[PDB]
Amino acid sequence: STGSATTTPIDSLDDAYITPVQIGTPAQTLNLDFDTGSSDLWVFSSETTASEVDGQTIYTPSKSTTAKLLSGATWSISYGDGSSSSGDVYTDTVSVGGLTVTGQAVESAKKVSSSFTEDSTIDGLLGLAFSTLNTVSPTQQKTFFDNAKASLDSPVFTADLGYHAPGTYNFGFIDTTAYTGSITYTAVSTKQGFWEWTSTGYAVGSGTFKSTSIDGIADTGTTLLYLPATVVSAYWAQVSGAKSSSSVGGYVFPCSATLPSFTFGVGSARIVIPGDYIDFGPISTGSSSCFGGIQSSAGIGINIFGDVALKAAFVVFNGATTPTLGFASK
Repeated sequence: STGSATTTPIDSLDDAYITPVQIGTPAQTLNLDFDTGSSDLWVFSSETTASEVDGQTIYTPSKSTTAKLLSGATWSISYGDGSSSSGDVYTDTVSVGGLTVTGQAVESAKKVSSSFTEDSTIDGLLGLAFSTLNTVSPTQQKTFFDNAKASLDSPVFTADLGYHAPGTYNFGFIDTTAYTGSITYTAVSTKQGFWEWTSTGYAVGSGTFKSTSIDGIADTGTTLLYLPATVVSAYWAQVSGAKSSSSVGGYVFPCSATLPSFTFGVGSARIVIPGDYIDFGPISTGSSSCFGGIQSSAGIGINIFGDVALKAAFVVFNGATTPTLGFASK
């Protein structure tokens, strides 16, 4: 089997991407944030504290003839950005782009933190990291990909995120028309539960490539590119007037600037992030100070190849017995 679904930016900055997911019988379609940095499929629901729902579409398990309470199971998750959610668990039928999993754990939120409430466009998350990170207790549950894998034509999924435009998540096949050149594959460590890999270096604009190992994670659920302070300083030094602002919480730059590109290495291959991908717009409405899309990972504890990086590539998440990651230009 295979599946193919369009993923759409939630706003004009590409702050996140939503993908429609069918849950239950009859189908209830929710727009979920596909997150290769976590491993829970959770949704706003009829069980969510009413004051914490503000415009989201909810899953109502009582209206699904295939929903079953997973007795005794609870979940609770906290994300890198400080947000969180928790609740109980159903199993139900879940379909993405024509690919169906029966008996998928659907984690129903009883509580969500303010940032989730405040974002009316995201109805929940669909985790695509390794199932070892799944938070369901006392019996850990599998991700949608893990459940689908054996049925897929090939045990892979691909992320093709757009810049200021829709893109695609495919399951079970590689669309050879969706990228240019070849796909370069690189080793993955699953020891921390992430799609963790090592970039071979970077360049800023038309500058020379610096060969240096940068361990980090491929994370579709993180907006920005978080890299070591040395790398980030070298980038922003090429932008007149750019500075790190403790009050804003990262590097800012004059909105009048033209930003240089940023290149990262995948083996001997190179992925180029155009400068415009690095512009996240005014820090507050009407400001002429703009927020940068490349930020320091210092104090995160890990480098993160988030959407800013991934959207410059066609990315293969290869879930073979020994997982690997592939990157192509597009």
